[PDB]
Amino acid sequence: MFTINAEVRKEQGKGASRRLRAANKFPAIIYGGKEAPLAIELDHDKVMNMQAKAEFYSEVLTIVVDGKEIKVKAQDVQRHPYKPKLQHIDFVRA
Amino acid sequence: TRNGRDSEAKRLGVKRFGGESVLAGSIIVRQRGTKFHAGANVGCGRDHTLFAKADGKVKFEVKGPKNRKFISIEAE
Amino acid sequence: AKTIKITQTRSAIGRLPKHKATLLGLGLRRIGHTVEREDTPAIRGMINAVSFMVKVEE
Amino acid sequence: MDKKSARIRRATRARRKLQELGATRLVVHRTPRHIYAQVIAPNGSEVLVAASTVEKAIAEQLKYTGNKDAAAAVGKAVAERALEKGIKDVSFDRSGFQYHGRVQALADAAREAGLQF
Amino acid sequence: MLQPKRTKFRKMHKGRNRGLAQGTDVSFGSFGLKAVGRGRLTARQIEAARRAMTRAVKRQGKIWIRVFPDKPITEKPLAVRMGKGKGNVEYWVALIQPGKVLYEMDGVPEELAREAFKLAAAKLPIKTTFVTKTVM
RNA sequence: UGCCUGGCGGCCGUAGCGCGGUGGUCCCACCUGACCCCAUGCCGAACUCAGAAGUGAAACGCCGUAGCGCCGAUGGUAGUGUGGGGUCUCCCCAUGCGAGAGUAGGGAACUGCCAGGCAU
RNA sequence: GCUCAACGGAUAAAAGGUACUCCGGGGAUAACAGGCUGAUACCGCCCAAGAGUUCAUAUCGACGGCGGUGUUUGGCACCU
RNA sequence: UCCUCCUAAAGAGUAACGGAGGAGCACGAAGGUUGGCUAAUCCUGGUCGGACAUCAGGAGGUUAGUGCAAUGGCAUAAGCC
RNA sequence: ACUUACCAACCCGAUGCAAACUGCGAAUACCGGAGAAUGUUAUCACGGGAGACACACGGCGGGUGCUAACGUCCGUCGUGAAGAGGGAAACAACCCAGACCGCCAGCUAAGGUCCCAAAGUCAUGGUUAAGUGGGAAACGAUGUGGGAAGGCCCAGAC
Repeated sequence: MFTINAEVRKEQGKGASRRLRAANKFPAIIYGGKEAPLAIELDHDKVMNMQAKAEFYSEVLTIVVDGKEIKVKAQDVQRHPYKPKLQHIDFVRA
Repeated sequence: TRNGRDSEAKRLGVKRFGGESVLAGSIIVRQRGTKFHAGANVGCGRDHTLFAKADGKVKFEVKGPKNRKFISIEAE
Repeated sequence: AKTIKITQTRSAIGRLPKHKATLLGLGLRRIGHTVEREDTPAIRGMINAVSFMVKVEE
Repeated sequence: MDKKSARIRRATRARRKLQELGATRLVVHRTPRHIYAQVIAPNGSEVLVAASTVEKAIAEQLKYTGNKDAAAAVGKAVAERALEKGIKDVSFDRSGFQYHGRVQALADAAREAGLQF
Repeated sequence: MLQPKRTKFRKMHKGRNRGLAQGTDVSFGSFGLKAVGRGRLTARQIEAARRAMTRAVKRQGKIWIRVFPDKPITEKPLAVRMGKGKGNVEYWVALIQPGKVLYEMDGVPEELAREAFKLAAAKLPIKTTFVTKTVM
């Protein structure tokens, strides 16, 4: 079990998403299966420590998003390209 | 031999754009090859200059197997 | 229909030629000139092109 | 390259010409057993008249469907249907078939009946 | 000393060096030396640094070099009242953007490889870090 | 009204290439023959004419298959117009526009006029 | 009918020397000193393979790297 | 002096003693038109015949050709007979 | 005829680079049409009279040079040139701003408010101990503040 909290995003785009990495969050997306894609945001430090462990990428994860649990796999991950950080994670629904 | 040399600029390119209304005779595009081809009411010259054969608004489009850019015309 | 007020805040010394036109198009002249214009889409777009040097009181 | 594609390649320049002219065209299609003929509009989709050696009015009369004396009967038939519907000027599209023998004999029988080309 | 075998053109524009790197991931090996700043490795630099890390592992291991010096660079000789054409090609460079991986190693442990890439880093003009491979 | 074939199109790889299966009453293809029309820089191979004993093998058409092609979001990233700022070879802030690659995914085209054949 | 190719073509027809020189001008433009720059030059530091019987750093220091000074050869043509 | 590419900032134009190359002609067919045709290269077999010559077949798909630089074109060929 | 630890075309997979590579491709700009509002007709044509054809610096996009120069050559915008006033100590070209004249009135711009010198020794909360501020790199170093995890610990840790 790897639990994550989130929030749905009000804003989006370059200006909005750069303000998130100023505030120690970062943006990600949940797509896949049937539904509309969902835009979410995550505490950076939480999910940095989790993705250290290589079970992050094998296992099924559990994103809480306004009460509703969702079960998702880590499909893709953009890193910031020298400092050890994260700029975005794609979460396919399983 | 060293460098130092270039030719004079031949002021090619599109002259009248789509929408623009023309008089028969008007050149629409000068060009070296046929980047554009002639459709309806349009002549390929001998240097592949394309010109109106009728008065009307210029229309660009793509057509055929190879996706070639045709200039044609809508006679008003 | 419904008028708005537009005031020139900063000078147009040393602006682009495009922006100096846009001010003449609003009918603004000097600093702190206030001017009454109808509110359309097309006026709102002038105001956006020179936002930095104007200011809008509905 | 099979024979059908090579014949279309032959035909294609004639036909692109006849678009920009904006012409009504008498298309012909020869086969070893038969011969067909259509008159096709200036736009290039919709057909105005047809004749062939399958359609039974013409097949009853003939000895054999795919020879010169058949084609002379079909070239006769298309003119007499086209002149009813007010079509004098056409342009004879030989469709990649040499102007000669059977296709020639179709066209010369359409000139007899007064269809102008 | 690295240098293409043949090119189209002897001489090249100066260009600029903006933006971030392609070639950010450690693909070939386990560890790697990522650049953090932004400049040019000459070909002599790239070699000096290979000879450091090669010496330092005692030839265990395998080393990959991910960057290649393919821009040429001219200098005028001393006294040349400007003009009279572009200079001769003295030497070659790769351009480096923040995030390019430069060297990769595997077939050694993370004790030794940290020390090898420290000894390389002292020969290069740009600020660098050590990186391990990520699984995705 | 349905099924099948031919011709002329629109459309231009979501439409193609391969792989497997299938069609001959008509149609189509190969096919039979050549003194005559015509033809080969040699050759009835092609083109052409006169035909209808044989065959759907090849070709063509139809059906199936996600092997290769092909199309392809959302988000993020890159870039950049205007205004502002820096530690000013290069970046950051407000704001407007916003790729390419890739990911999910889609996909074994769709559509018109005329002719003929079989079924009802 | 012109390699009138100095190719909008001064004439059909034309090369040198001056330290014996002269006039008009220019700091629009050079030599000398100044200025900006610092490739070069000089001085320093970082890495440390190796030399030093043994031992990298007593003394040296390959392959490379970062600076200072404005001192040399330059570059620029801002001053005269 | 002229032509082509880049520099040139996705209309045109745009400098340097900036980076690369060409021309100062040829052709009564290498022009016109009607009809037809489709390339390089490699593999297999075959008298003299060899890595390389005429013959046959297959793969391949313009990697070819376009009188001559370069660029843009070209299968409806602007290529070949 | 046989073995090969030697170079290894093509194809296959992963991976970079390009002013003169492109099966992709913006922002801007440019051409055209329609529609308000605004601007002393600012557009175009024809006549009379010129000057000028040595430009400079600043920002952005590039060539050249050493991504040297208050260097040089293009593109585009600005200012100076031909522009005073305030700021940047002093400082054509930077920031603010366009002087018809007068006033011993007022409000603001950039930039400022301890004294020289007009205005806060203003308020609230942190940082620095180096006069850092008030000149500079690789590299060095138990300087000091904040943040998020990790290991070890009354079974006695450093």
